[PDB]
Amino acid sequence: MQDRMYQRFLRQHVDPDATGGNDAYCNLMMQRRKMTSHYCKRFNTFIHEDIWNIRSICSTSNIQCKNGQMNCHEGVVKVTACRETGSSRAPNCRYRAMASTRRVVIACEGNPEVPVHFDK
Repeated sequence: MQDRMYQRFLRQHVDPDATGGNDAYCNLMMQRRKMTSHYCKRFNTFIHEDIWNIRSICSTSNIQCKNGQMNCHEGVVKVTACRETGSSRAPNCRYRAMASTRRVVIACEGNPEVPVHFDK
């Protein structure tokens, strides 16, 4: 289940291919990665880095998670932040994109340590 969570993370948060994001990117991606299937997910972040580029953050120095756990790691990546427009209803969900290179923090579990949870 360490792994199955890792898969869930990849699905929900990783698109290496996409460069940056516009509004139509989100609309498409949120639907494709199965986050509008029933209800529109308020807010989601997509990381635009290669999968291995990311897993490498699990080998940067540890820091303390929001929840007090010590398995969090920080790094600087390109992302698209998808936030729900409000003028969206379900399941015809609609989003406003926000591209930026920014700091992120991810929990890493398992052996080897793989990313399983987005903290910030």
